[PDB]
Amino acid sequence: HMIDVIIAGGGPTGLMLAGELRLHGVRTVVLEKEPTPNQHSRSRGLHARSIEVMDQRGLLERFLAHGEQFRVGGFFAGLAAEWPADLDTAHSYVLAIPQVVTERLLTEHATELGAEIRRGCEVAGLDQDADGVTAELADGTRLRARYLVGCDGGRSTVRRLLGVDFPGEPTRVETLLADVRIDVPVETLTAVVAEVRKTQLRFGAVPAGDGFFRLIVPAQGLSADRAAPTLDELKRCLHATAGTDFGVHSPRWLSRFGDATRLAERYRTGRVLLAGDAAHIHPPTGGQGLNLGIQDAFNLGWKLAAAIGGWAPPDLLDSYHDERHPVAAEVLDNTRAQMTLLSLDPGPRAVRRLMAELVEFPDVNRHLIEKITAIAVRYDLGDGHDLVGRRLRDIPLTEGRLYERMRGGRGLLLDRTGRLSVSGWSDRVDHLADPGAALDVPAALLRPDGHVAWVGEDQDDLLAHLPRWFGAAT
Amino acid sequence: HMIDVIIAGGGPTGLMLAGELRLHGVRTVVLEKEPTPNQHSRSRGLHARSIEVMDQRGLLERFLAHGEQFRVGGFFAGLAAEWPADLDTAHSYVLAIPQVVTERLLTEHATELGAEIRRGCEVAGLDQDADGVTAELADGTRLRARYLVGCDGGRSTVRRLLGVDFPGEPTRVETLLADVRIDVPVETLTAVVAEVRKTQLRFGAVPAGDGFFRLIVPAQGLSADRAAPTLDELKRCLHATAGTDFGVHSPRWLSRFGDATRLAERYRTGRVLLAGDAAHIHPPTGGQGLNLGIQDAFNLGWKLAAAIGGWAPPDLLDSYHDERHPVAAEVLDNTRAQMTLLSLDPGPRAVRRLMAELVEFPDVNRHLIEKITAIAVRYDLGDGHDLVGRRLRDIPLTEGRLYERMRGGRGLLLDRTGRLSVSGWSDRVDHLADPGAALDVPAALLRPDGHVAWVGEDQDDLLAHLPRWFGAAT
Ligand SMILES: Cc1cc2nc3c(=O)[nH]c(=O)nc-3n(C[C@H](O)[C@H](O)[C@H](O)COP(=O)(O)OP(=O)(O)OC[C@H]3O[C@@H](n4cnc5c(N)ncnc54)[C@H](O)[C@@H]3O)c2cc1C
Ligand SMILES: Cc1cc2nc3c(=O)[nH]c(=O)nc-3n(C[C@H](O)[C@H](O)[C@H](O)COP(=O)(O)OP(=O)(O)OC[C@H]3O[C@@H](n4cnc5c(N)ncnc54)[C@H](O)[C@@H]3O)c2cc1C
Repeated sequence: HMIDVIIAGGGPTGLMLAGELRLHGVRTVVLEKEPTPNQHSRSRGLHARSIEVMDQRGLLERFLAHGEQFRVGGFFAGLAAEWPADLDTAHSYVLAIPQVVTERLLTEHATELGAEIRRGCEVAGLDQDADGVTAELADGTRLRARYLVGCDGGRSTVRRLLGVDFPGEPTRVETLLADVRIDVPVETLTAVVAEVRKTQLRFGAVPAGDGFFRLIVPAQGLSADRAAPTLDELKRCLHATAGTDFGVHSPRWLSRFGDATRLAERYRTGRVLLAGDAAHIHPPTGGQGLNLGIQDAFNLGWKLAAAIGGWAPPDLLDSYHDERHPVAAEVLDNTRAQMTLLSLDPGPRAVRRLMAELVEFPDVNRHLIEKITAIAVRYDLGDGHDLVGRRLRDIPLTEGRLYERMRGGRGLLLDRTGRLSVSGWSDRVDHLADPGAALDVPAALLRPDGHVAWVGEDQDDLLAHLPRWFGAAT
Repeated sequence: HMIDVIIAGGGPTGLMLAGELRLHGVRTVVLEKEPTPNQHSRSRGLHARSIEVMDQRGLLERFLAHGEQFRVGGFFAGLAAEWPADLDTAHSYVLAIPQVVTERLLTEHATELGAEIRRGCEVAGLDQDADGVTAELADGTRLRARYLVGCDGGRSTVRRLLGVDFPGEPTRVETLLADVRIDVPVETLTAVVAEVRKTQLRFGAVPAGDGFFRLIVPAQGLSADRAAPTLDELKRCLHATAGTDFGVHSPRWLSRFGDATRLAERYRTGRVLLAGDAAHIHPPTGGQGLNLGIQDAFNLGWKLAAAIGGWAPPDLLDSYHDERHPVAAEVLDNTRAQMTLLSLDPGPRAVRRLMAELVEFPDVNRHLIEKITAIAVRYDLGDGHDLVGRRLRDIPLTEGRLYERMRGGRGLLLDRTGRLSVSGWSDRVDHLADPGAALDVPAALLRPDGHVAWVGEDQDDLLAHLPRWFGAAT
């Protein structure tokens, strides 16, 4: 019938959201401005919680088929350190996979599930009322739906049109990124990079396989125009930072970015929501935007589908803002911390030497990696038990593993007591009755995003907790 | 006969040095510029390694009689945190004692041991040759000795006259200190301080008992003259930082200081040495200068006495620079780290929030406190064994404790094997033959400063190690 949800923007956030909505029959149209997929790959991989999320939906096998697992140092502000031996996840690794391939994989999955991706379609305006949202496209055509989600990136058109304030710290430091060929061998390049880095940690060089290299080099001041830089400006900035320009020539990508950290004041404005870079910006350098955007979509999907299905309780959609807005605030702040630790100044450099001492302690190294990989996220769901609000890691069952049972994106009561029941909610919550499950609690109610809503062994207590995330008994 | 050592400056460094030299019969003259002891107290106490040092020389009882032990939070960059439960010392506390009382106690001890303190005597010039040093005093009188130690503070006359370069980071931030009366009650003062501190961590207020308060408040810019500030400038800086000047009036101390960190390039220039603030400056805010200066004197004393006694091996005096110059470098750097963690800027403030998370880990809290209390100092004495180069904490003996045997300031072989011997060195090294001593090594050779020179059980190995710190067998 009518479109249920329109998603502005077909990046990883919107695509992951499209997939989550299609698990529940939601008619979903992604409006993506560009007529062909973008080929400039941003992130080089995925962290554990994103890896876990893919596995909960059955996508990890294809992700591992298109990537390489590794466990090396340096993921927090570039501080080299052994991989934490006791990270609290069954997916304790980093998945090296270009974001272009991540976007392809999410596009194929969204399409195979029946999301309608429309390329060449730019949202230019919106008009919402009590029953839905009309998106106005740049060619004058109009689309109606029940909800509209702005997943349209850091310069979100939806955010601007809503007037949602974007407070934070403005850009004070700019950085250039170029994918260019060089007139010197690779060995010369990497030797100079290793040397410059001892002074200037913001400089970096990563080969792509085809003789192109990705160069990251500080800009000279801020720019008046905030536009893309020219090859000559790249040479100016390379000369100042490294002494040589390595004969950079024939760019295939020239870009600029700032260290601004901004956070949308409201993730929800009536029937219109924001997710991903549309809801928060922060530097690509030490940022986590790809993971953060995917996990915004993972938080919002089942809740918005519940709204469409008619069973969402009255505060459910608002729990999206209430849970994900604090998470982004902490990512933004921790990324500011990391940028400082990369600074040239003698003060920050002294702090960096201290941090290097501290990361030799396993519980520091574990603390920093669990933070940035997002496995440590805890929503405040108002209970004392430590598990409540955290995502439950994958655990062995009698046969199989917990994440194998989550592919429908529904709720899950993991019950070892042999006694509890979610009858009245079975259409929304499965009953995983397995006393051999390797979890040292009597039972735990898991929301569709894997976050623990409740731990206990009393049926009446279980019943009192169900309506909050799963609505009324039917 | 002739003066053996002249000490320029009668601060805690020079006084502690005077005491260490008098343990060995060294004729010692302290030339102190001021005619009467200074009554402005700087440090408010002593940290564990300084406490340990006093106990090794039998002074702890009088220090504890004039001070209060406490174990609270906040000693590293003001980060509140429980006292580390497993600090690796028998003296695991902080000793609150005004530095004026510390200076009195060290003066009485130096005098009771026969050091000659001469007040009103300002070193103005020096002339050294192959056999000694002549100090020229500001009134034209001249004094000859074998060695001269500049313990004359951060603007050392001896350092300047030697031409020893003082490299480091210059002052970029100034701070005011005032001991003043206020026109508001104490409760009003502390409430405003608690509030301002949430923004500006460099602000502080500490009562003295007599209705005077010590105020620490950022200066406005740098000063052209670098002189003492006026009451009006204090009001200007208080108004800018806290909104009110609390009716400050009738100062009894007005002062300014900068955050410069400088380190003398050579602790020794022929027969002239530097110790304490004469060899290194760094901010009083997060600094450790009182402890650091006392422990410089503790390193130099027995070595300089060995030179006077005629048995010092050829490199012994140079080991003073080689051991204490790296220690000061790390104190200076760690103090820069702490100053950054107190900064107003959003970057440093983000790093501070991270550090607050990390200090909740016991091994972080222990690491930071053991660093600043100096118990973690390890000289590179070229051995693999972890104890070698570290000071040995106080340990129970069969009866009594190790530090009770160190009051002569001589070497000590702690021997549990029942077999070793320092015969040939007995005048310089005592033999503590106690198999019940609570140390899980066969034996350890301790230098007169308590630092472990050697761990083993083989007599021939013990013999090969003695000459390095104790000279030739007699
Ligand atoms: C150089 C670089 C390196 C990075 N490295 C990492 C990393 O290592 N780890 C990490 O976690 N993150 C990293 N990131 C961040 C990550 O790339 C972004 O956070 C991620 O792309 C966010 O996805 P998104 O779907 O929210 O938004 P985007 O990918 O920006 O996509 C939004 C989509 O909206 C479309 N669009 C825009 N306006 C409209 C409109 N009006 N109508 C319709 N469609 C519209 C755009 O065409 C685009 O396809 C990096 C980013 C960069 C630039
Ligand atoms: C406000 C403040 C707070 C501090 N708080 C702490 C703290 O909490 N913890 C800590 O560890 N440290 C602290 N310190 C640092 C500590 O006070 C100094 O490091 C300590 O005084 C160093 O002692 P010193 O003997 O080397 O030098 P100084 O105490 O400076 O003494 C040198 C002496 O030389 C004399 N003199 C100078 N020139 C001559 C000359 N030409 N001839 C003869 N005599 C001369 C001076 O009169 C003086 O008595 C603080 C310092 C200040 C100012």
